[PDB]
Amino acid sequence: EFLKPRLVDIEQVSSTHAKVTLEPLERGFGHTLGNALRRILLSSMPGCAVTEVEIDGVLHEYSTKEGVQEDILEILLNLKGLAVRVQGKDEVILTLNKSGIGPVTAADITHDGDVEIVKPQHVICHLTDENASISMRIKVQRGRGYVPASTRIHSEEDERPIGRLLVDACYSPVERIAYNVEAARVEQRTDLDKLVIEMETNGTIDPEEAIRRAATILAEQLEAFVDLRD
Amino acid sequence: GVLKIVKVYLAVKRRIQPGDKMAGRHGNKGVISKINPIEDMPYDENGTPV
Repeated sequence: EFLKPRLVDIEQVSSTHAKVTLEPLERGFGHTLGNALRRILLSSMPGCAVTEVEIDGVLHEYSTKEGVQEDILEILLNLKGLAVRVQGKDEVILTLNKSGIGPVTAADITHDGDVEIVKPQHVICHLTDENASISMRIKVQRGRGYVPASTRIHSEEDERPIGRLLVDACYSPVERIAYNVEAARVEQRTDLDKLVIEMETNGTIDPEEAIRRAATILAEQLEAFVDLRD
Repeated sequence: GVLKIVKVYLAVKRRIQPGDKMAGRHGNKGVISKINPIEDMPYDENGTPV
């Protein structure tokens, strides 16, 4: 004698913030599913993040461009945050080329079909000279979790180009996750509960797809776990 | 006695790791013992982890 949870209304308060509710939860599984989902969501959500950057006139992270105010290292740190949605391919090379006085935000990147820049207002740099012009190529990969600069060296594969600027990859779009189990009194039933999962992300994964993917991964692990071949 | 000299400056980026020493302004000290995934850490009712 059991019930099953069906995905019911999925409200989006902001572009980043979403509330996903699961209404027909039997007593006791509110917390179990809340916690399992929270864990998988925070740990395993596949996302995209900037992996490397090539700017022309800069040999190493510590030097400086003429006519800009942020250091190369700070520009890298700003690029780390760039939230980008690639649909089909895994590795995209975006090219940003802008000149003149003005704040160069992420919107100025040359817009390719498969790439969607979620927040065009994200600042990158501030120019200060009429003739100051910066060109660069940002290579963005797909990945899950967190891989630092120093680990990626294992797969070097002839990293010879000194122009290549490695950035630590934060491959994770989910920023925050909380769940609230509240009694979902349906007019003909005694003790049933609703799970309300409130999730805040950088605006890449849609809530439904996140929850579905988490449930998938948990289901696969439980498949492997249930069978016991002694 | 020295014909010539070459000086080379290396810039190493050192990340926090287990075994570094951390302190407060009031005399409280300690060694970083373990780095846990975000999930394991206690979290507030609101969901922000410590």
